[PDB]
Amino acid sequence: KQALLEVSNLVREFPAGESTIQILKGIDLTIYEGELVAIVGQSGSGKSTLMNILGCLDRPTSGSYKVNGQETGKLEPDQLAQLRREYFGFIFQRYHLLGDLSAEGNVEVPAVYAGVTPADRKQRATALLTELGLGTKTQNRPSQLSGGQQQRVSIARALMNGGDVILADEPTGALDSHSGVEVMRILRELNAAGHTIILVTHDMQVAKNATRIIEISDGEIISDRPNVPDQSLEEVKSDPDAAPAAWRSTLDRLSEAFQMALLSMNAHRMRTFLTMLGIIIGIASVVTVVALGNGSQQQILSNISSLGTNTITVFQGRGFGDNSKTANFKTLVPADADALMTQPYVSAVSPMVSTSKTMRYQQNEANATINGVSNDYFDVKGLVFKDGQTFDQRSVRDRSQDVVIDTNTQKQFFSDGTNPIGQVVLLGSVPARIIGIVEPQTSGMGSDDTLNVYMPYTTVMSRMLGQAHVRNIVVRINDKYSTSAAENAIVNLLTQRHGAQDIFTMNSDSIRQTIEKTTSTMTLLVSAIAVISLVVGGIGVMNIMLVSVTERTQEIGVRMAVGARQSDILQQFLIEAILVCLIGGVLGVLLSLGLGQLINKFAGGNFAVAYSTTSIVAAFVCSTLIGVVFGFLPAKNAAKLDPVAALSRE
Amino acid sequence: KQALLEVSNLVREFPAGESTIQILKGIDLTIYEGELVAIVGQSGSGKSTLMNILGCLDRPTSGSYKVNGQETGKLEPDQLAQLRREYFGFIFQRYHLLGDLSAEGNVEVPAVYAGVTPADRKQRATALLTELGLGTKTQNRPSQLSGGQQQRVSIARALMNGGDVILADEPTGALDSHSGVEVMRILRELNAAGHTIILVTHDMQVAKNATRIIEISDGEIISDRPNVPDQSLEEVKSDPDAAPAAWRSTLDRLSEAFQMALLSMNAHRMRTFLTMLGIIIGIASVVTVVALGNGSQQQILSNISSLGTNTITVFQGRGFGDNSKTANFKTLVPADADALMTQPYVSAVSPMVSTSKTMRYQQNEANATINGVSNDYFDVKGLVFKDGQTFDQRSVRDRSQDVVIDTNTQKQFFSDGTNPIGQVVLLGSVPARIIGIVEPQTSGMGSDDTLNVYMPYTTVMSRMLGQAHVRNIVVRINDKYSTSAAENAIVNLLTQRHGAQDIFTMNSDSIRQTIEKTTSTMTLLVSAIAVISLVVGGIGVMNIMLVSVTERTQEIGVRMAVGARQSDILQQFLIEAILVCLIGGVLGVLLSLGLGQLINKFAGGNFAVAYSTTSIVAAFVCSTLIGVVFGFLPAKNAAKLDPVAALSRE
Repeated sequence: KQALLEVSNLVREFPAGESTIQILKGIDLTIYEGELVAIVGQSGSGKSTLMNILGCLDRPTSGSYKVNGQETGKLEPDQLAQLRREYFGFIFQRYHLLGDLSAEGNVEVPAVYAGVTPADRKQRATALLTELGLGTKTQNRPSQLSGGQQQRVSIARALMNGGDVILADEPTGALDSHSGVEVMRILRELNAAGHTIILVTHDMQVAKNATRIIEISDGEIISDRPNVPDQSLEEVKSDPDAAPAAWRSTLDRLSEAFQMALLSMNAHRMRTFLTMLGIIIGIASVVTVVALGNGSQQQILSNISSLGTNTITVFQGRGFGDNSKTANFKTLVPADADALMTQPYVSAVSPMVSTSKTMRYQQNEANATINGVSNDYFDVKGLVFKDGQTFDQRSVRDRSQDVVIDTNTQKQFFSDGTNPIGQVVLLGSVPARIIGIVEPQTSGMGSDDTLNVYMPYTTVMSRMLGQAHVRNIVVRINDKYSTSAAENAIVNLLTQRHGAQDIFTMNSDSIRQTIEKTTSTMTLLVSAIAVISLVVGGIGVMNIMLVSVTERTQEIGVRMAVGARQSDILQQFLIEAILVCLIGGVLGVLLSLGLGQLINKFAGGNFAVAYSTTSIVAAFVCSTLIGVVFGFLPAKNAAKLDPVAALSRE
Repeated sequence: KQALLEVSNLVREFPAGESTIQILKGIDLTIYEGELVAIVGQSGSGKSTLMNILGCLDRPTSGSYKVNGQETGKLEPDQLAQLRREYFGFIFQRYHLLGDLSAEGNVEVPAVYAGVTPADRKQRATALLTELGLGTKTQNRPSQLSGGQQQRVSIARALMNGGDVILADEPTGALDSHSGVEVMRILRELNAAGHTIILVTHDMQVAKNATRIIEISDGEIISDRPNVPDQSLEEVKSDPDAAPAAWRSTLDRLSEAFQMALLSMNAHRMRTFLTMLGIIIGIASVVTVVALGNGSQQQILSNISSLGTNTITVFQGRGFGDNSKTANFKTLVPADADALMTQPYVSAVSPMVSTSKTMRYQQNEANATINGVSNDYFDVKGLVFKDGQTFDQRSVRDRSQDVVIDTNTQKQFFSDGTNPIGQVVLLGSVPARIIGIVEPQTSGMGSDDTLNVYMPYTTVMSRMLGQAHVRNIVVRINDKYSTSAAENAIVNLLTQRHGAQDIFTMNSDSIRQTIEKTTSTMTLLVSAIAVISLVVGGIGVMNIMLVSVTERTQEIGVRMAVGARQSDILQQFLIEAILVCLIGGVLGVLLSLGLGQLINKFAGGNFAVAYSTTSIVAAFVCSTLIGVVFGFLPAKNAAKLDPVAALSRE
């Protein structure tokens, strides 16, 4: 028949100085189930390398080691991990425990990396910890336990997956005489229950506890020989301790990884909040700058929407410097607008003049801008009437005091819901009857904020201003038929009619396009100086995750020796980085929101901030990608660690 | 007389569960110089607490401990540090060494904090390491040494400041039988030389190496008693080992802190380059943005530097057409300039007209801008003549073909060094003789470009263009009067002289002023989106330093135990952060430079980058301040650690 542990011709060469050295010189050994073995030797003998190979933490590399008939010489890390989970459990001199978890958690870890019900492993965990006398200390964390207590914890952990072969590296080397007697007694009782126990030690008095003492020096076994410890008379073995034993599952273990990362974040908070804080600052700056640019383009377009579509406007210079030069040198007259009206390219034309007067309705008064306009004006500027009607050509000609108001004026005087149409307000000293209401241009506030009122320009000029000239003339170019050449033919036409070239011309579509270009581009470059430099300046996640790997290299080694797959470590650290970046992106979004509603307070009427709902989705996605990226290299470096070198590193 | 170590009724309490517990009950001890003492007890007895107090790492809270007649009960941390450096040296179970330093360095550390010459301490370090058999291993790092070898290193370290009282925790607890005999024999040999040695242990077989065995349980000494070890005959001495005992020094401690921070940086490289890298990106982005803005303001001012200082320009005209229906409406005539000349506010006036023609000198062809101007023109635009003279009022009147050239045209045709004055080139079909050379408006060597040439405006209008009108008229404002009132009187004046308001005017000083305002504030905002978001988003230095304090807590404890002052730890980590920020702030400056010389290629004439030499100084200063700010909190957290808790944390 075949023994459990079958060692044939193990040669382990570790290279040193462009040459190889044999730490194991061709050892043959056979250990059957249930046997109590102490491998004893001095430092450099090869005892601990031999144990590493026995524990499937290392390969022969020349020879054969068969665990229950399975050769490990060619096996790959996850296969050796399988053998660890099924057959082996470990105990170390300094009794490595996870400072984050508790006793029950440390005990659970091996069950976690195997397939286990989270309820069931709580049952076995608390059960084993109770058998070993820690029942009251179940919830204690390693910093809260003594040396002996921690070593008993790691015993329970080794027994979680059944402890078929328990490998103890100098288990009493760290702790005192009493807890040493207890650890040794617990092991001997476990062997009495049938556990194969192999303890490696440099102390002969320690090796006395075994029934079989193998002695190793300079990579060869010099002695192996039966032994009966004398304390078997001391301990009659009264109180019995017997405790022997790609679709689907990656969901389950990935969930486990989520709680591993989550509780590890909860353990270390301050560092989570700082690394996360960089990303909060980053996403906040990104969304703040992008949304500020979007809202400022939107604002300055709706603020300049006072022009309209396909509208060429015609101005004058000053012509002042005296009040005689007013009636002299102001040459733009409504006759010019009438002339423009008969042109083939003009769909609509209006003159315009304005004055500020006190608008009174009943007891309420206010200050309003009164705009003398043609009845065509609402067509050219593109205003749509909420309720009423415009004037007529008849009413423009007859100097009607019919008046049109905008939504803001309705809000001012008629807040009662009383229909303003038909109501007679007074503008200055001139009464007016409201024939219509207009919904204005702007999206948000803007600069208006101002009460607009429209009367026929004839009535404003004659009844109010007392002037023969027009402030400016707006035209809607029909068909968009040579929209630029219309402006040119307009200046040619009025320059003929005037004595000289008296008139400035302003193209609305070109002004809008220029504003959109400049705002869009500068929002792009400023937002790049935010995004690229900041979020890319959030590499610190990578750095802190690298230092988190170097920190936990022992934790990683213990995880692997307890049966962690490389995939399991990688998923743990990727899920940690991903989760930190995701949550810190959510807080970056919220900081950007509240910060933006703060920036709406500031005096800029040109500055507004508009949050694109597809820049928020892009924010979450990009933050999570920062997690998956930086973010990656440490999560892979951890899973690629050598569990031997990882376990012994300090 | 009084013995070295005098303990009288020391009671050491710790709070447990909202109540106090006595770990040390009233203990009396007297240890004279030269005694070999083993304090032996089990875990919880109070033995290691008693040692901590003996080592001046902790205070009794009840009672007295006098080191050579000096009560430590009320002493402050730097005072206890003094006593450590003067009297004590330490040895720990796991033989704590600094993985960064070598054997010689670890041995030096106590001498380092004791104010010793690096030459002298190198001698004593190598001497002690040779005495203990490490002479060949002198340069090895702890990772390169065996357990016994490392413990021998820490022995030499304890002997550095003289090892009057050597306090050993379990010295053999980590290491095997042979190296145990070696370490323990070395101790007995040191006591033979007169070293007071106190070794605390949980193992009686270890305690028997001492001549005096004190035994302690539940905070009291149950036994104290002489002992003669049997190994005194087994150890015969063939090699007696006897090695017993203003403005200045703060600069020394800063030098040491600089050296060790530097070597620690050299130890961990990837961490350093990543931590820096954020600040390299940050400083690069700030200096790039500010220098881009300064250079773009520099260009957009030099692009509008085609105007003068205190220079009002007068334009007109848009549409094409006939000689009748267009040229009749061109009202700018040199007569307008003559009228302006007699005004009190006008220092100089020139009209201006331009045409592009092919300039030929000998075999060279080129294309030049030909500017009809008044002889006053160089006065108003502020051009200075490199060599020759301007025209005369007679030559302007007489349609002279005398011509003035700028530096660029000289560079083109006369690159032979041939004096251009007197030479006859031809402009188009019109020959001209050069009477003068002008140094242009350029700020920088990329602004100027095109070849300017100036003839009297009369000659250009009549001989070339065939037009009666002037493209525009430039006016320099005398008295340095109000340029706005100048515009007002100019527009009134030419508006009266013309039929109507025919003329547009540009104020040069106001345009320049506006460009400077908007560019400056704009770049301040964008550079704030760099700095505020980036360098402040470079908190990660603080985080890495903070976890670097965590990882080094044992290193910090050992340093304090060898005599480190809190100030010394503070200087170490604060100087580390400072150097991390400064180095890489310089690399951020260099990255910004190279990026700027990249942007000088790929960018147009509006984008240029000009690096202010007072923005680089500000870069170094600000980076170092980021060090002194963010690095501080960790550097303080390290210096405030309890050496007891720091040593036993893991």
